[PDB]
Amino acid sequence: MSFPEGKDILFMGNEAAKLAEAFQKSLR
Amino acid sequence: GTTTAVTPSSLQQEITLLCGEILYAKHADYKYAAEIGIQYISTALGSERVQQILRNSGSEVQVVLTRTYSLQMLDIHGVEKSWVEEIDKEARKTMATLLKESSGNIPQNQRPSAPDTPIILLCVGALIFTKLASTIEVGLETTVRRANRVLSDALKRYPRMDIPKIARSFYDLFEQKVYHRSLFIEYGKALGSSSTGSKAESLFVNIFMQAYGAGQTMLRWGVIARSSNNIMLGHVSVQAELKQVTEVYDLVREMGPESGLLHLRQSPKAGLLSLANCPNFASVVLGNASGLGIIGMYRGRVPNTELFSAAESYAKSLKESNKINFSSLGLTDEEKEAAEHFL
Repeated sequence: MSFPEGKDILFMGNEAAKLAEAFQKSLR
Repeated sequence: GTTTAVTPSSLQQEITLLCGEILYAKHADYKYAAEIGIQYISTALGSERVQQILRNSGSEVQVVLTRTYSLQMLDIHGVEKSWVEEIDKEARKTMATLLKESSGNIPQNQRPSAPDTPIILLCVGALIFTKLASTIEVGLETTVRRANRVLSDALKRYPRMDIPKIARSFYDLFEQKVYHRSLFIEYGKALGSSSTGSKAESLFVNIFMQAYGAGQTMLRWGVIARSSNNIMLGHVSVQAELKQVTEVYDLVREMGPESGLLHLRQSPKAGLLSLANCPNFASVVLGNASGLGIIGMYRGRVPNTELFSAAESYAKSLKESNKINFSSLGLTDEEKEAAEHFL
């Protein structure tokens, strides 16, 4: 089992934030 | 100060017999069964090496050597003589009765003196130990059910073995004598290296070796969430935890598999293994696991239920459209079976 760095696990950036926000919104 | 039993290597055969006697008969009370298992470990590693190990675990407990007496019995420090004598009496009574019914003809591997009886006993202990190592809470009865399958072959040889009561004895010992977790680690490491590859040793080592991964479960699930491309890993409240998520994975990266034991050892850094400082990340990690169908019966905390549900929905939709690469995730076999219903 090879663990990556935290920055390679999270999706960083404005675009990634907007994507997650939109999906959450679609769930009502 | 506090004291605990060790048993000299010169009494290895006698402690072996006592372990066998625990398995061999239906006993009323198994309170000290786990301690007898520990005594076998002490003969394996050496009593003075045990004192070193305990000292190094941060304990000032002083070891007290087992002696013998005749009514030949073992006098084990902190173990009531009435208990040892009653285990022995009940085993010997059972053996006399069964020996006569079989006209004196009983195979060695059904007797309490069989050399793998301490290892069998310790396999029950090993299952409790790996239960303890996990950052995921499970009920004792669940572990007992697992012991029944794992030790099915031992149960054919020893059909009076009381797994639930033996299991409870190890459960209590690891809760009450925390330093014996460190002793168990050294035995498992030692046996991993010296194993003859016998059935009993192989089983013990295979159970014991699972403790490292068990401690890392939530971090491994975290990697799985990324390999699943769960987009909730991009939520602003999760991105904000980047330094904490970094601290968590820096820990396992730098330490290697040994870091998996920090939970078991009650180390100051154990909280990292349960993602204690990054609750939003944890919620997405757990939700993703739930959505994939690998989370089992999780009764633990879900810090952010909205994030959990979103992460769960997303994983679930990828799964239902066959857009999850289950081979590439790094699932355990049991997780694979749970998620896909084939192995």
